[PDB]
Amino acid sequence: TDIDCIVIGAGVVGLAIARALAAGGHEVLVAEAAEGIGTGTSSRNSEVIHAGIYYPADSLKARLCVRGKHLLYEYCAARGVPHQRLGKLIVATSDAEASQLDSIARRAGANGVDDLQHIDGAAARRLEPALHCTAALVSPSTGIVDSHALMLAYQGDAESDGAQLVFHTPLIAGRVRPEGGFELDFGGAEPMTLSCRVLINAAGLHAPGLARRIEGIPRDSIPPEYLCKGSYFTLAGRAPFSRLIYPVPQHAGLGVHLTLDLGGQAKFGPDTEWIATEDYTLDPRRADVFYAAVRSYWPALPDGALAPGYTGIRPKISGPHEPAADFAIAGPASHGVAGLVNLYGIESPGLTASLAIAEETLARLA
Amino acid sequence: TDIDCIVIGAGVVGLAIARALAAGGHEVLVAEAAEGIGTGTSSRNSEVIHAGIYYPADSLKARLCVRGKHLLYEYCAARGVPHQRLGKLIVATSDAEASQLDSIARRAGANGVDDLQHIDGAAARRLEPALHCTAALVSPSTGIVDSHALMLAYQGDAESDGAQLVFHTPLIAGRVRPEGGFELDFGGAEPMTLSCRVLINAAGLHAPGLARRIEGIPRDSIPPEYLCKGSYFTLAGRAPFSRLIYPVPQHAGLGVHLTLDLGGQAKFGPDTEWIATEDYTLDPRRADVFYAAVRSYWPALPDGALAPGYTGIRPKISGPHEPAADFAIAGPASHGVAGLVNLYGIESPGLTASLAIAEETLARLA
Ligand SMILES: Cc1cc2nc3c(=O)[nH]c(=O)nc-3n(C[C@H](O)[C@H](O)[C@H](O)COP(=O)(O)OP(=O)(O)OC[C@H]3O[C@@H](n4cnc5c(N)ncnc54)[C@H](O)[C@@H]3O)c2cc1C
Ligand SMILES: Cc1cc2nc3c(=O)[nH]c(=O)nc-3n(C[C@H](O)[C@H](O)[C@H](O)COP(=O)(O)OP(=O)(O)OC[C@H]3O[C@@H](n4cnc5c(N)ncnc54)[C@H](O)[C@@H]3O)c2cc1C
Repeated sequence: TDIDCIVIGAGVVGLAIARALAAGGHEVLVAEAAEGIGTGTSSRNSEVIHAGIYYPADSLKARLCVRGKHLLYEYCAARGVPHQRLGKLIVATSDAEASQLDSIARRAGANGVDDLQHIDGAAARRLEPALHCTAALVSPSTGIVDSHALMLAYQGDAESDGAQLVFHTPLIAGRVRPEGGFELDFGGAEPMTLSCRVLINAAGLHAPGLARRIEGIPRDSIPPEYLCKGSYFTLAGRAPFSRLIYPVPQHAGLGVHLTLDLGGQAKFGPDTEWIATEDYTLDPRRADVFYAAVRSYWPALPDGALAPGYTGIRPKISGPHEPAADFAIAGPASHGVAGLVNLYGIESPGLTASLAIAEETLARLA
Repeated sequence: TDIDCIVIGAGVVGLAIARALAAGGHEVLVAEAAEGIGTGTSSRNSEVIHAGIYYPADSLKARLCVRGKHLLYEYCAARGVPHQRLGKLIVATSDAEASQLDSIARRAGANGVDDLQHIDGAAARRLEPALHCTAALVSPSTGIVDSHALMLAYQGDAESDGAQLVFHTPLIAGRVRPEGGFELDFGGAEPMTLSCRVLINAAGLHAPGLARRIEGIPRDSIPPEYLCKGSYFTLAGRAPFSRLIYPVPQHAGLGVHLTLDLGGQAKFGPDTEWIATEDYTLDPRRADVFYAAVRSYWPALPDGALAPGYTGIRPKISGPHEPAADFAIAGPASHGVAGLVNLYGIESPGLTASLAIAEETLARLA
């Protein structure tokens, strides 16, 4: 018999969607190619709860980041998911950069982020004794979250509403059925075929390629699949700052974020590296260029202190010389396929936006 | 513009093409994402020089395997590339399988493979004392090759004719210029954009995805990109057979090949496992089902003797329930794009066919 809804991918976004579908009374099967939940791009990010500052007005990134932030802070408090509203400084390290702050704060305001504080460098140093900057914007609503815990929590909720998750179960090929619904061929060690009424393609890095593997999805609707890797490095011995530090959006060349984990340890990154294949191997040498970038706002960074961290890969749907694409949530109104939502290019701030992306997917599926 | 011919991929097929274009007088640049040559599917295969036996009549696999074999044996002998014409038995392990051998031999003959010997089980045992079968076909032209040495030889040839190879240089995005030629965005330590007159996409597992990242290549022309992994297990010590041993194609369930390397060690596999992502991790549990399959023809396979080997992934352009697609060699006559050849689905016997694939690529380019 048909399963009602199949969600492909058990990342944070796939799980938020499964959770929403199951809460709506639908039978849900989540198929994940990996051996567990949240091993993918949901385990290789900064884990920052973003405020919604610099996304373009009315973009999905802007709307879903701000809505998602509110839903997520409430969810974390309600469910006891570890998180901290520790705040962030966007720091200007030259007079030219300091001049950029006013417009950045106005963009945030227009997105519904109305708590930014514009302060001078001396004020910023009062807040953060180790910090060297010309001026800053304080973003008090920016936080951090344990994304693994968040994933498990979404999973728990969905299961409580009858969802079933099946691991090491890769979707290989599918077809839109003439009569409606989908027929799906799964691979791995135990290949099998299942059919369903609703299909959610939340496959992340692989969503566009996977859509191309489903007969009946228009090929002109599917974006190209690019990969933009990011590497993080860690700092042993407890952090020099109590808030996240971000250079200005338009900072020239490499902008190194200083972020914090829940245990209080600082990490640096991610950088940007366009690559041809899905390769998570950490190149420790990529830290070399971090030093001068970080020392612009934290000159006390010691030599050799940037220890190997980890990598992630962003799902890109536009190329290295194009302006960044918005999130793509493609439902029947754009591709013409009843019962299908493809999600493409859910890079940052996808974790922050996750519960809002779930809302929007259901809205579009309708 | 910058560059006459650019070849994407330094696997055995990309190198054969680069060698042919350079020999034809073209300035050639080969761009490879990895650090050296042949680190892709060209490093994870059986290394068998196939005879041309079972491929569909008039297919590219049939024609290029047979032509390729003759060119390859000549090349190896002329240049000193290590190889062995060891021969192969196709073995029937039941009365029903034995009844299939005549039609297999007829197919081979139609493909231009005229040297198969149809013999009984006793005769087969005289050749291979450890074999248990009802009947067999001997394929004396089947062999094995040192594929790394082969690729180094191809590279040397191309370089002798002016070719340049650049590594850690992934092609990220590109576009077809309306006036002809291509503009290509490369990553790596120093990202750069280059233009060229001729573009050969020999990107293997990623060829279809890469084609989709080149604006101007008709999207309907580009097949889906599937991945079909295969696992191998090795046998420590003395090999039981002096020829390769293949069960008949229509063998029920898993057919396990027994092949030999140039050092005389036996290995078993590969199996078939359709997967979602490029993961080469060997799962030792996959050997469990090999035992019964191998024992159909080598019942003396000892308990526990299947040691972890390695895996490879086949580039597929048709799905698990479709007939195996032919090699894809997609020039201007098919997609309309001047100076472009895309190679897709170059799985086995692509190593054997490599020099013939290069011939066909140049023919189709022109
Ligand atoms: C370096 C980096 C830093 C980031 N930092 C932040 C941040 O600080 N704050 C923030 O809000 N966001 C951040 N993000 C974004 C956030 O990490 C992602 O938006 C989020 O994890 C995406 O989750 P997802 O479910 O869409 O994708 P994924 O976690 O990638 O899940 C997709 C799943 O699909 C599975 N899959 C793929 N193909 C198949 C198939 N054929 N069959 C079955 N399963 C399949 C995969 O195994 C995977 O588990 C960052 C992203 C990156 C890359
Ligand atoms: C398990 C297995 C066993 C096999 N056994 C046999 C056999 O016994 N006999 C036989 O004849 N054939 C066999 N084959 C087939 C043979 O291995 C292949 O046909 C051959 O290796 C393919 O070579 P290639 O150059 O097309 O691909 P590859 O070797 O995969 O080369 C593609 C190259 O492109 C590069 N690349 C990808 N994307 C980019 C990018 N965007 N930019 C720059 N570079 C990029 C990759 O890094 C890679 O090096 C086997 C195949 C498999 C999977």
